[PDB]
Amino acid sequence: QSWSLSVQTLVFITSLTFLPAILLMMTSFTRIIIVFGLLRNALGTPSAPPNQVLLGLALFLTFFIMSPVIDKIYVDAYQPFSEQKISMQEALDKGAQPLRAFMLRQTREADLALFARLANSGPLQGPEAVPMRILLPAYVTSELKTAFQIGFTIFIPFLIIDLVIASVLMALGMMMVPPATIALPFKLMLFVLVDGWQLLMGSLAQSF
Amino acid sequence: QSWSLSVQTLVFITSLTFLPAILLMMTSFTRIIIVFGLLRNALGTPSAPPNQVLLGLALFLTFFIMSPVIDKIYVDAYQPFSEQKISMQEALDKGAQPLRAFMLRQTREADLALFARLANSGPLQGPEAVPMRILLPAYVTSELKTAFQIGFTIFIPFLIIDLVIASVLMALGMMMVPPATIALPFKLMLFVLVDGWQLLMGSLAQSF
Amino acid sequence: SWSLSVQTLVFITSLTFLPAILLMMTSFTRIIIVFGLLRNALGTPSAPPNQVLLGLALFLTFFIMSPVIDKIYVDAYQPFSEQKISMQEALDKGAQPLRAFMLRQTREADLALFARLANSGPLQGPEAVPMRILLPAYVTSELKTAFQIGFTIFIPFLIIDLVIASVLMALGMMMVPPATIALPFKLMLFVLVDGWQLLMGSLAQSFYS
Amino acid sequence: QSWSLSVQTLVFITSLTFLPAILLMMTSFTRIIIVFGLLRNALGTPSAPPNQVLLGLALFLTFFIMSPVIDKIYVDAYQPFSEQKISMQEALDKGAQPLRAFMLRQTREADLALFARLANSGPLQGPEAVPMRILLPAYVTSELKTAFQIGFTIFIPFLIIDLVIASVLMALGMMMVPPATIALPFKLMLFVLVDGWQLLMGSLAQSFY
Amino acid sequence: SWSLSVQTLVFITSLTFLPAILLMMTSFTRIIIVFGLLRNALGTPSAPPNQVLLGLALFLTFFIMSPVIDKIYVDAYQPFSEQKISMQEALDKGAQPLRAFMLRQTREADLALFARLANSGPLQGPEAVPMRILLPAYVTSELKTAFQIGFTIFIPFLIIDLVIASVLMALGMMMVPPATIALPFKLMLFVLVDGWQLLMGSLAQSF
Amino acid sequence: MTPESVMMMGTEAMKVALALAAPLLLVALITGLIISILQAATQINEMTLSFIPKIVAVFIAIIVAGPWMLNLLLDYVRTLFSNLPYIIG
Amino acid sequence: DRLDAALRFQQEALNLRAQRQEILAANIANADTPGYQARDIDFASELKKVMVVDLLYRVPDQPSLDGNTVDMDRERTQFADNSLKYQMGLTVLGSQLKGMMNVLQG
Amino acid sequence: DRLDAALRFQQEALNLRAQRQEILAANIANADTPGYQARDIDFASELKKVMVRGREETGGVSSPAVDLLYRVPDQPSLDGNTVDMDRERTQFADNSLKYQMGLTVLGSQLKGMMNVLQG
Amino acid sequence: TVSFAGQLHAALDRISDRQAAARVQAEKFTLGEPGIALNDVMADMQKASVSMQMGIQVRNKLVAAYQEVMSMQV
Amino acid sequence: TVSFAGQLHAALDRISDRQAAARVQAEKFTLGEPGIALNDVMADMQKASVSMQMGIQVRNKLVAAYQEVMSMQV
Amino acid sequence: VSFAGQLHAALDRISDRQAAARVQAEKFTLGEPGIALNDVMADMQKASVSMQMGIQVRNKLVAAYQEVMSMQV
Amino acid sequence: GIALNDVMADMQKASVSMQMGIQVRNKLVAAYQEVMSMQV
Amino acid sequence: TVSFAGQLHAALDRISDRQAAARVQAEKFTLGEPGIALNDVMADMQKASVSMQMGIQVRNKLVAAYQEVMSMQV
Amino acid sequence: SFAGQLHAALDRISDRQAAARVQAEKFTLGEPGIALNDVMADMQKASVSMQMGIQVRNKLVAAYQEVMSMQV
Amino acid sequence: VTSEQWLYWLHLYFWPLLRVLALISTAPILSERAIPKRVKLGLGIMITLVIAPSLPANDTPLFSIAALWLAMQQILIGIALGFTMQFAFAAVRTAGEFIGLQMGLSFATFVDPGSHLNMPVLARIMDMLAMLLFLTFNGHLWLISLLVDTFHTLPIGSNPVNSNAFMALARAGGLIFLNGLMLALPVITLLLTLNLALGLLNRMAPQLSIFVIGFPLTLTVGIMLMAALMPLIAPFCEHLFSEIFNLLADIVS
Repeated sequence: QSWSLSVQTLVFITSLTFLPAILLMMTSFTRIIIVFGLLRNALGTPSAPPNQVLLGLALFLTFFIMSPVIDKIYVDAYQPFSEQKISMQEALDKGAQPLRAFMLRQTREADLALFARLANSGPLQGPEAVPMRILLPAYVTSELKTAFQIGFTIFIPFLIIDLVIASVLMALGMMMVPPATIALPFKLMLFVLVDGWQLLMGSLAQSF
Repeated sequence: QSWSLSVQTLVFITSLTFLPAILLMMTSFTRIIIVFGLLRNALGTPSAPPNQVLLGLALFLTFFIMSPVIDKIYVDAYQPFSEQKISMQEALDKGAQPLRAFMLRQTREADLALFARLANSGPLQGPEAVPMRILLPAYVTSELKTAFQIGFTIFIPFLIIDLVIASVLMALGMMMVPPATIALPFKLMLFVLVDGWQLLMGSLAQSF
Repeated sequence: SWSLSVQTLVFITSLTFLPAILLMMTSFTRIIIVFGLLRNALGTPSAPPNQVLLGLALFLTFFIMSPVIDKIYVDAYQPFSEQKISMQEALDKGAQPLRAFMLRQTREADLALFARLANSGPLQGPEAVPMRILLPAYVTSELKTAFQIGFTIFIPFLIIDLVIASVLMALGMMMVPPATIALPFKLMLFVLVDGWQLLMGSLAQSFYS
Repeated sequence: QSWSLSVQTLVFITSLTFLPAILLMMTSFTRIIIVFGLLRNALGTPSAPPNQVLLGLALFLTFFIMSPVIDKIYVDAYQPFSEQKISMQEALDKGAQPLRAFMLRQTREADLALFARLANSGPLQGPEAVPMRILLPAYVTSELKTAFQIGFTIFIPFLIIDLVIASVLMALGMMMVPPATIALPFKLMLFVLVDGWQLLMGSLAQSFY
Repeated sequence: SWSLSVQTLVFITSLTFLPAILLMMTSFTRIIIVFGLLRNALGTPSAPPNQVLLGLALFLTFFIMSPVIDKIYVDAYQPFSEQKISMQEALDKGAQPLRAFMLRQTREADLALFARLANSGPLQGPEAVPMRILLPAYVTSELKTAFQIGFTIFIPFLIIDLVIASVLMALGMMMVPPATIALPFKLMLFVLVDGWQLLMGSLAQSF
Repeated sequence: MTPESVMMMGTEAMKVALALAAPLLLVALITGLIISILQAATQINEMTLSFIPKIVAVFIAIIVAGPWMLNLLLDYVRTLFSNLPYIIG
Repeated sequence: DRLDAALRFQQEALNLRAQRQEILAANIANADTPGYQARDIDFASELKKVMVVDLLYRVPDQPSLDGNTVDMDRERTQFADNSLKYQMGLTVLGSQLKGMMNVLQG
Repeated sequence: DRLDAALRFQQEALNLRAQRQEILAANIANADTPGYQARDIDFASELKKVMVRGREETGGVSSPAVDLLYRVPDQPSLDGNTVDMDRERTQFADNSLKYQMGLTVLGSQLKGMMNVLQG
Repeated sequence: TVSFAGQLHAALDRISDRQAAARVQAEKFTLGEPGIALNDVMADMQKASVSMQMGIQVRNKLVAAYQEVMSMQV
Repeated sequence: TVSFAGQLHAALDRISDRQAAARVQAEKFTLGEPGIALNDVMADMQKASVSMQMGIQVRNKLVAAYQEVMSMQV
Repeated sequence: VSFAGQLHAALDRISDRQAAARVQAEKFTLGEPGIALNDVMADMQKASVSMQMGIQVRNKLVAAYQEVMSMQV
Repeated sequence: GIALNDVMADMQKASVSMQMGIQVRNKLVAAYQEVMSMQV
Repeated sequence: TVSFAGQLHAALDRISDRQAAARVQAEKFTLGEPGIALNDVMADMQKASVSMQMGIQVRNKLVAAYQEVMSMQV
Repeated sequence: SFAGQLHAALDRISDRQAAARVQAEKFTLGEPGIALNDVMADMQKASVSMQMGIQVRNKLVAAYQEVMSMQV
Repeated sequence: VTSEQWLYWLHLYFWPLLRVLALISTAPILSERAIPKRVKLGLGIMITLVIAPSLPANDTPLFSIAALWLAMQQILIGIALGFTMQFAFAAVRTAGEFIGLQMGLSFATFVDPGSHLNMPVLARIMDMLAMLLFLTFNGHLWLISLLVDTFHTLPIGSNPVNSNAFMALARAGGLIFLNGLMLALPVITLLLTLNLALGLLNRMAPQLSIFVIGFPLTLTVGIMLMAALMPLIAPFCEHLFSEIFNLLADIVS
């Protein structure tokens, strides 16, 4: 039943091709990236942190968050395969389980029901048997919703600052003074004082 | 009469080149991707979810929508062809039927009439007389029109929020503030409290 | 005639220039320019994905060039396939219907200019124009016609933005972007007036007229 | 123990692709360009010097800042590599240490502690034993925070000018006069007379020390 | 002289940095910043297209580099054909006019700062300044010069705006925005005095 | 094709734009002028109370004359797209 | 097919050479049969006929007593010549096919 | 000019190889003709000569401007030709390999250049 | 009324019947049926090979042209 | 209930069984097991190579198509 | 006269050489006197070399055309 | 007449020179478009 | 705590070790060592080549993935 | 510094190419003491060095373009 | 025989191709991104195929600095022609943007200069109207003809060059402003009077005017004014094109 070596390396290279899709749709990369983009938009600085810096930060945060899952895959699936204890098929099947559990932990039952009803799947007893083709889109949708929730919540203190400065300027009669120019330095000061970067990364990690 | 195996292999491996074209023009990928892009434009932020996530999600949605057609093709064409019971050409002709029905069910009459006019078609008769080269462009045109119809009404609630916020802000007096900056968090709030993603997938699936 | 090896070599080599024939000798250029301009007009630079528009343009070109292809097949490909006309004469016989199709849609001014640039003698009738003059004249005429069609296409989608901006400005909402409001209305317009059937029919008539 | 020549060439060419990533996440560049991205906002001209001019100026400033680190890497690690007294693995191990020290001195302890806790690392005896996987993102975080601090401080004199000009305009009853256009030339005055560019680059270079 | 293939590789590689040469080594930054500030002065941020301003700055740069191009032609283009000097001695000889020009247009403070940024103590003479110290100093000097020219351009338009607002206030109007009234007067002043040709003449004189 | 045809194209287009925008702009202007003269008569001066009825009036304007605008603009676009292949050059 | 028309002549020549080779070997094998006439074909005329078989009797040289007209020397030379011409036809046909192939390879 | 000059030595050497092989084939063809002195050329001297002064022809019946020297005979023959077949076939094989070497060097240089240009 | 799909089907048929005819001739010659000659078998096989190479080259050219047309941006 | 991953798994497994069968047949022939012929060994080896090359080509086409679909600007 | 004319002339020359060699080969196979196997074989050799030259010229020419069409404007 | 040795060598030289011209023009055009895609 | 850098270093070390072993065996065989056979030398060299090709392909796929991920617009 | 190291690398590569070309030229004239295998090995080594230089140039140019395309 | 000298054909077909393609990439309408790149390249190739055989072929090698100087010369000529042509559309865009800004269409620029919020829709309207007029007057054919004609004036071969000539193109930067003022003038002036009229209304009872009555009235008045002014651009369009063309003819030489 064990695949021949040439078939094994063909599978390995073809799977390595799909790496960005796995990173985006199976890990926590998408939510962190969306929150970072929304935060950058929220400070009034559309291009202050370069895209590469934020992408690297999101990659490192994703690696740290997914370290337990990778450790489980190594210990349970990859290590026996590397010692020739188990074949590639059963190794992949065993490695699917920890990632599947992690994705189920961070999905919403309503989206799972939507995709199950849409795919005309029969009744499924418990979370033990849910196909990956059903779980992946539901997990992606749940990640999108959670990222938007976090971004909308983050948008609040800067809105408070903008409103208070606009009101202070308006009550002085300064009718033609735009509030963005005065608000941007104070947005930067607010984000600096609360130790914003490390606090936001810690909050993103804690939510996973 | 049957083609030689070398000819079958040549045709089979050449036909895989039209896979992106088939997916785009002939399936539900076009409408879903257009609606997703329009929703991204309507959210107030142009690139919040990366193109990769939307593309993968649209692919999964297209597969789930077309699964009955794929099952019909497998029963009619793939299975009896692989068992060496029908030839390749007859298998293709038989398998073109459910896809033709799917394309017809979503095709505007005016599009089909126009493209039959431009192809010199005269006495057409039964809906089962439309050739593939006439049916395909009409289906594409109908899909583009339907996607635009969905997008321009997806735009409505966010325009409502924008106008309400701008009117309240300017009537209150603060006319120097940018309404879109304050409006974006509220657009995200509306999208997450309605379950915009789940309901949008439900609507897109039920559009067929 | 040429040896069979030479004929096969020439056939294989000529199979290479198919994109050049499609772009510089066919109805593809006007349609693709009109589609690009229309996509620029509606404010969605990535809406119908390039592949969808390319497939639609290919099908439109196939439907439009049908009589020319039929005439080429009946006059050149059929006698050549039946060993009645040599390989070096089928090309010359088939280049004439395409030349006629390119001529009708070209323009006097371009023809006069490219007849002057080649220092060629007077061309009293259209029957004395070679391909070296008709090719770029046809290309320039097609470019100008496509740009004219696209630029009259552009007008309503800018009219809507103009009226949207004026209405927004009447009420003092000077900090509201007009493009974001105008895009749904432009989509609504292009939905209402059969956005694609009218454009498809207009382009097809623009060729057959 | 030394790697083969083929493996060494493969590793070198592969690591050549990470040059922008190394520059952004390991050198001074991140703090510089970001500040520039804010300075052009403070002056009131988003156009400002062109983007490429600012990027190249940041690159030159980064090279001048890392000249000591580059020299130490060249002396301790790359020189034995060229003079055949070291392998590629040992060179990679040895050359990173001065850069690790440079990154650590500008790394806030809180961010480093956060990334340790998040990696569940064991008790690190001393700075010298900090893993690079923990030092890199913490350095980037501290870099962003420091750049924002510098930018906010920079935003001060131009805010002073805008407030003074707006107060002068409003005290005279000239309420309908937008003060941004009036205050922009005075911001340019302030940046010219005080020699803003040279002072800012000197301040950045001294800040890294 | 080294290998021809290596010469081709180096030439095509150096062709890539052409925008860098145009921006950092020539004056193009100065004219482009002056044009941007002048456009900001008239109150219309999209009246002449960015393309047109870029091309005008390019033509101005070509003229104002024409003497340096001629010196390059004399010292490098010609003797590379007669083969009295070639490859090394010449590329550097041809770059020497650029060094002279950039020394002329660079302030002493920027050069001093960038020298003390590179620990180059024995830099005593002024014709042996290395390129690493000369380039960013020249760019900073160009930025300062462009900002000064932009402020000088700003002065008359600011005066016109202030005068228009003052007359509006003195005439009794307290709500009319002065920008709408002052824009056509700004244009008629700019055209009537023929601002553009004198501006280019001063820029050419500004070296 | 002739420049006379082109400039006519622009004129008729922009007169269509004028017809589309004239009711809303005129309604807003009339409401603003009425509120201003009432303020002058009553000696009341706040710059925000003139902004309130303007929105309501302009929004009612779409209720009453909106179908007419939608029918006029669609007819214009339909005729333009139908006459497109006859003004080609 | 046009491909047949190019290779028709050499294929027909090769087939005719094989048939005449069989006839000559039959003449050799039946050398000792009393009353056997040595038969042969005229290669050129039959090649015309196929491009656009009938057996011709060989003219006897020496009169034998048993009625056998097969001469060893004549048919041995003809056999060797036919073998050589069959090889030449194979060479020419292979060269034409190889040229048609290298035209296509790429 | 530069590319023409860089590839000129091997190109000229390969042309001279071709002409020398033509001469050797002529010697082999006339190997049984009575009264035919074998001809050959000094490759190095003629190569330098063609290098300094460009290739030239006697007419153009046309022939190169090379000096056709006589080969020293090994052993006498009554017919009166000095074509010794061992010498002819050794020079033929050596010239063959050297021409293949020239082709290899020139092809390597031309690829060594397309590698730079290609992008 | 020309049909490009019909023309491709006709060409593929021509190739497939040529290959099948050569294969059946080899079938009969292996089975020992009289009247079949080895040189004819080899010549027909080589003709079928040439026809298939024709088809492969036309396929390559058509696929390359289609990909270059579809890789264009409007 | 048709899953494309299932069909890919089936084809990959079939290729694997063909390769394993050819390998085991060659293994047994080398050990001198009576009843195995060299011609069949080579024929099955070549069939295994053909199947693997077909799998390679199908994978190449699928990966290329996926990369062209996945790189469009939405 | 022109580049297309020169290419047509080269193709005609190559085809004429190939046809001449083929006709001489058929004449030799016919049995007509005076045609020597030496000349047939040498002419077939020359025709093959000329065909290969034409193939190489076509290959390069196509490569150069593809290179030119790849230029970004 | 001209032999394959000369024909092939000049053919290759022309191909090389044409490729060099194409690459240099591509570099110049890319630099020009980068300059004109600026923001002033 | 599994680290990807450690795994990449281990894979590179394995490739280098296989290459070095093959090179050493070939060098010893050239020097006339008795207990080394030519077939083993060639097979070991081919195995080292296969391993290094696998490493190159994995590096190419990893670089493509990294360049795709780092080209986002966040 | 860095420009100096690049110049040194280019000089070494060109010296490789020149040595290989000179050895092949001397061997073409029939000069003794130069063997064919040495000529071929030197030619291949020069080609490898030149390809390495080309690859390094490509990576450096790509890195420079990626750096210069950032949005400040 | 079978020569086909390749260097001669390459040197004959290269430099005219460089000049034609340099004009193509910058000349208006012929440089618009909507055209596929291959169409532009093919048009340049075909124009060069028509033109080059009549010209004297150059013999300078492509592997020389003389080739670089030639390429720079062709690029300079092409971009100069295309840009001098583009100046007229720049002027029309300026006039349209100024009419629109006096409409009060984009008031956010007066308070936030270059703040990512600007819509010169009138500028676009008159820009595309100017493009349509340029297409009607067959200006592009003229451009191609003048590109061909500059050879007789300035041959491919490296020729010496002048100076103030470049200034002329740079000094053409004045025209964009100078002609723009006139087009506006026929409307801005009346708009000015309208604003003056609004001032008279504000000299009455304080406040209660401007930002509430001025904007809609001035918007409608600008709309109908310049709708009536549309027939006026065409003579000015021809005037602009003639100015650019004869300036090009005078200065290129």
